[PDB]
Amino acid sequence: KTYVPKQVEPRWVLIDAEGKTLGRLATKIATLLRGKHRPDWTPNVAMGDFVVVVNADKIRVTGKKLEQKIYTRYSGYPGGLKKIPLEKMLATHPERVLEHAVKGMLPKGPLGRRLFKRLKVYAGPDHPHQAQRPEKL
Amino acid sequence: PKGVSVEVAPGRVKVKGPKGELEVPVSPEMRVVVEEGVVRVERPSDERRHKSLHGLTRTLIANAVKGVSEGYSKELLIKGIGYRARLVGRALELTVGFSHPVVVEPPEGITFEVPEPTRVRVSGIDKQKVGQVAANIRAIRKPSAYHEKGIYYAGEPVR
Amino acid sequence: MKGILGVKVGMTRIFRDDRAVPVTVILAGPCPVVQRRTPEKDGYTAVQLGFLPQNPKRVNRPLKGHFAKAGVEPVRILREIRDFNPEGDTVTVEIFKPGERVDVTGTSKGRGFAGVMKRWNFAGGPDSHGAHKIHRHPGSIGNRKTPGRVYKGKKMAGHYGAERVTVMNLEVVDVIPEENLLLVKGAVPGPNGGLVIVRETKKA
RNA sequence: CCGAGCGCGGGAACAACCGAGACCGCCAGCUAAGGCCCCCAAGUCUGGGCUAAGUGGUAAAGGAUGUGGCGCCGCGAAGACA
RNA sequence: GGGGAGGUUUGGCACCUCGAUGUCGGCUCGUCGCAUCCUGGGGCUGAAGAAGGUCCCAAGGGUUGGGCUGUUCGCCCAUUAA
RNA sequence: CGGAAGGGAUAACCGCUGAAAGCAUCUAAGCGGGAAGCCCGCCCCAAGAUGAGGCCUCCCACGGCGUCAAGCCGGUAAGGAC
Repeated sequence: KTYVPKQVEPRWVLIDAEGKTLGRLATKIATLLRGKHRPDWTPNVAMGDFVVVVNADKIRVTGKKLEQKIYTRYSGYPGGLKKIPLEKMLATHPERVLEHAVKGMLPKGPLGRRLFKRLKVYAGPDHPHQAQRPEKL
Repeated sequence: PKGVSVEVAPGRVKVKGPKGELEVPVSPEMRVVVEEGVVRVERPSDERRHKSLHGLTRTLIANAVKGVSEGYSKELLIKGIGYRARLVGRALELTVGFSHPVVVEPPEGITFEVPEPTRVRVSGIDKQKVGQVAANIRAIRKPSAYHEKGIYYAGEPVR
Repeated sequence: MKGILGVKVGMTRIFRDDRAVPVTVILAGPCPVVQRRTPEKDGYTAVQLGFLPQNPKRVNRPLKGHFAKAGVEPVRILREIRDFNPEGDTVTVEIFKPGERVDVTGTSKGRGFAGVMKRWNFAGGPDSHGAHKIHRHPGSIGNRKTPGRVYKGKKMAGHYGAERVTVMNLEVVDVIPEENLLLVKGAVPGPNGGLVIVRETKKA
């Protein structure tokens, strides 16, 4: 009768971004967002490393994405489709581009939203020097 | 490159000369061989895109140097009836047709003199600024596509 | 970004030289800079004006520490003009020379739960030849199957009035230091005895 | 073949397309189509080329010094193209 | 003479709906599309100027009151940036 | 009273320097100009912005069961309500 783990302590991870390709950094960020890397694995309890990212405003992205990539957000009212590319994203709140990338690669449902309060992206670098910070590569 | 001072950098090349010194950021993937009194550029292949980057920075630099050798001077002719130029200090005011006489702002690194109210020189260390500033002056009043009035170069009119 | 609070005492009209200037009257009885906002420790800049004196009876609230902190007689109301830092004292009407143009906010007359014809100057129907159950009706609201919903914010019957509103570029006509009154151009929201903020205008 | 297999796998979802004929059990393993970065199981696997458009991520006649690749002809060190 | 695109027109097929999916036109309320009527920005012109022609960009906004007609349409009348 | 002004990024388009290609080219490196449109700007909504924020000021221990655990009971402070 398979092992079914108990209580765990989270392992916040210090991750750069400077130079790191978007999705590539997106994936790993998410695979870690759960515990697919920890064979103490469990697909419902939620125990992913609290991913922390600094200098997110510094993410290289392929081809012509910057001028080309188009994030679509729709309200409720007509023409409420606000169209917003990367160019505008980076220059404003840049940390958000690498957000929707990862949130949009996480399990879609309840614990998924759990696996989002785990995500700690910033621009600086610098972040809550708090207590944990294991720098990963 | 007599009396010059060509130099090396991670991603650009400085040009020391009598006139001055201008930043000229060139292609990263090339050699900037600086001999004793001559300057060359080599390309790391023979691709379609390497041929372009080679000859590009092979002239751009020949210009970065030629910018502080004897300096540029971009002429501009003025033709018309009321049309006449006037240097108001270091800036150039002129009356061309519009209700008010527009005044031209001095751009950094470019001082423009005048032979006639009809002739208009434009010095400039950079050859990029020299042509940019000088075209903007043609902009204000573009050539009479039916007569012969407005701004011109030494490049034939329109008739 | 100048800014001063007041009320709407009432409105009539004057005569400039020989032409008639329909004016409304605002009241900037000396206003106490109650607290300010330095980005240093606030996140921005703004000076909160207090207004209308008050017996320390309803002031029993912990606001008294707040006034006593700012050495301010205990008022009855206070709001924030944006980025308006004067000097260590208090702002009169001396702020607005006659002629200067002012932006004037204020809360509108509450017109209850009003009808479409009223809210959105709708058309409704014909007082005449048929139906006689729609004469102040909205009409149709949507389409057949597609979409099958109604547009978020389709002008319909609701509340009309009691909302924040501003009216702008107004010629301050006269200013009465002698007794703290403000002449404008007349059309200013809210009823009499109504609270209203006034600030330098958006023209350039 | 569905119909009578709207039972299962893939195809996002979809009776009839690819896979495979569900007697019941199992927290055993091989496989099929299909896939192997993440939502999602399993290669960000090896090696060589192509594409720069997001092509991929679905259209035609028709158009062009787009890119790479392979051939034929005229001209040229008695000096050509520009 | 050829190639399309759209899915507003007249049809074609008879797939859902005949133990009911109320058809024309108007009023009200609109919303969306651009293939743009106007206003803004351009190329050309057989563009002196003024004016206009055609192509391009561009939905943000605007797109009139009547005569007739069940009319949609259109004709006319007085305008209009339209 | 408002539709703005103005700042920025642009559409078509006009351009500087400039190879590939001894010329030339608005371009492939780099740069500048360019719409009532896009983004701010304006007004209003707005921390159920479950990511629930921030700022100033006021009140402030156990008073009893629960040893360990969060809890539970009557009285209270700011104050709120009726």
